[PDB]
Amino acid sequence: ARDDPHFNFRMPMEVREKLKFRAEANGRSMNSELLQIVQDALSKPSPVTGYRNDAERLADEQSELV
Amino acid sequence: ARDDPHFNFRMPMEVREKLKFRAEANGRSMNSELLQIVQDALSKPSPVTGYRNDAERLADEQSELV
Repeated sequence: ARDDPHFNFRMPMEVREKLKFRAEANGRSMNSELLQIVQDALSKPSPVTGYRNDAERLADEQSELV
Repeated sequence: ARDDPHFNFRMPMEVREKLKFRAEANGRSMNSELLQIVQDALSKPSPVTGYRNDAERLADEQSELV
């Protein structure tokens, strides 16, 4: 669609229990929690801000593991 | 049998350009990359080495319930 695209995620049993618990366990609803952890995971700050860190690791261990 | 379940994820243009430019931009193919960061995202650390954290960053998990 090229402005808000759909794709199938679509995940092995423990990732979609871990990502959907992280949602239903904690308080986001995975198109919510997947987005707020994913916009978290590779775009980082909601403004507190005592936040500089290895989320520079899901960086260099997804992408120097790869 | 369901040991890999669907949803349609579904992302505003910035998250699917930043999840997919990561991916490369597109060689390791976001069902592939989204999984291999997401498996990185809710299931690292490695004790530094590299690395500890999303600390701080899944404290931005607290933020998005905060």
